Amino acid sequence: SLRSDLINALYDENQKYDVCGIISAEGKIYPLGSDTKVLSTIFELFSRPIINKIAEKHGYIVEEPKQQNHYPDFTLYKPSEPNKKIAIDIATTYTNKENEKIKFTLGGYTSFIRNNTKNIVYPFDQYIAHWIIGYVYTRVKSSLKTYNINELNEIPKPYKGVKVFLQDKWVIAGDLAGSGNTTNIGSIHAHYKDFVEGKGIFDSEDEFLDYWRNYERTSQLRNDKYNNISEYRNWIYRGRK
Amino acid sequence: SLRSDLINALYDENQKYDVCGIISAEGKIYPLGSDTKVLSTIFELFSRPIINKIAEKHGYIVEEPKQQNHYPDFTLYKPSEPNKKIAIDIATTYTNKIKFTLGGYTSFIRNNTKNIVYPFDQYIAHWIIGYVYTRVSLKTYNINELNEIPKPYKGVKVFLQDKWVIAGDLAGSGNTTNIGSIHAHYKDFVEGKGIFDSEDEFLDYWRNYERTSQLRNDKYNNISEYRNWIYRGRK
DNA sequence: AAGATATCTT
DNA sequence: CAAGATATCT
Ligand SMILES: [Mn+2]
Ligand SMILES: [Mn+2]
Ligand SMILES: [Mn+2]
Ligand SMILES: [Mn+2]
Ligand SMILES: [Mn+2]
Ligand SMILES: [Mn+2]
Repeated sequence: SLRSDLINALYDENQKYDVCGIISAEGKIYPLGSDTKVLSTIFELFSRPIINKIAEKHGYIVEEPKQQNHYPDFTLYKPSEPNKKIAIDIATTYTNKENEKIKFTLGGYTSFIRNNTKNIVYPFDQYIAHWIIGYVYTRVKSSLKTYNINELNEIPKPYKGVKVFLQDKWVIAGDLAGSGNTTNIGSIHAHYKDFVEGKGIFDSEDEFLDYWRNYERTSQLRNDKYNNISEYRNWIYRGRK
Repeated sequence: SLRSDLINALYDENQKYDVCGIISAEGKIYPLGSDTKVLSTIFELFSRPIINKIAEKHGYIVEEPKQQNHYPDFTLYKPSEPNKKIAIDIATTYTNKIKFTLGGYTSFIRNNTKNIVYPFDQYIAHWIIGYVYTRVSLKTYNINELNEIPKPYKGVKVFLQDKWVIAGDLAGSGNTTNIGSIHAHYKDFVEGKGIFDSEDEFLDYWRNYERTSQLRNDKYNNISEYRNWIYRGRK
């Protein structure tokens, strides 16, 4: 499938290459900084041609948002089925020590999830799948000078334990918010193999959704409705009260 | 000065070089995506070597934060007087007049040590390196094809200016409460034709700006109403 | 104006 | 954790 091949290929590409800098037309290279955003940006640019290569080997077109603040990074679809779109987002986190537990921010829970068309490239109901390509690395100077193409193997790299997975968003979604004032779904908090294997907390994609479409924006209010999965099934069990 | 040399070095670098992709140690290059999370990341790293070089030429230690949501990008300071620190932040925006976002108005400026590398009272200057550009491929390239790689921008312009001089009176962001710069012409930022009469005024004004339009309306919404408020005894 | 896009600190 | 920081756009 498109899926087994995308992960095999991102997987393979990660094993074979190491981004070490950004380069200019003239050939001068500038090392990578350490802070998180440099790396999310980079893993994302890293994924892009791979995603496109596999997509067209299977015949799907790939459309990135033509506008900012719009989900998802990549919209895949066969013209044959415009209502079977596939959303692919990139999510990244770090580790201070290899193989420790991790969590990601999975996107807003108050735009397209509640409003079919807010901040999303196509209406929400035209997608049948929402995948997350997740990157995990261990955060790790000669990083402040520039280099030339002949010194590529000695440029210091801001990280080292890079791992990559591809999994359905509802599947690794957790029950606590991933951020506050920017209202993001939080993923589970767990080791890398738990993301690869699907050991999430929802029973289904409808439960993930119903949960996030009714979770209050603050602890205040979550006091009265529900604040985690157990309470939320108690509230459902009672009649949504 | 440290200032005029950094300014001249950044103009020069900007002029001579065009960032066009990220490169791997095996020699494979990935082109640049379009959204902004990308350009700000790239200009910031593009700025790194120049800042550490001009700083060293002047006797300053350069320092970045460990914790990632901590201002400023660069803290410059001579070892001998750790108490006169210089803050350098990078801010970017696109052109099709421009406005930038300039950082929070509720963290360190109101409470001396929040989200900041060194207590706010230890910095005696806050500079903004501003990058503006005009907003214009899914395969990979090799070192020989550098000039074939599409660039998501055209015509970058860089300026260096004190954060207070270019600060405006309208929030530059809502839920992330950012100070907004003036909304003007690039020349204006270079020439420093701001609206505050002093940095004392810019800081008192953002230290006391309210979060929502509602509350702001009972206090002030712009520099005019703020100068009225001062006249009423801050009430 | 307010709240989206990503993820980290406290 | 929950809340609010990092940048900057609609
Ligand atoms: Mn994207
Ligand atoms: Mn994304
Ligand atoms: Mn829209
Ligand atoms: Mn930085
Ligand atoms: Mn900054
Ligand atoms: Mn701190």
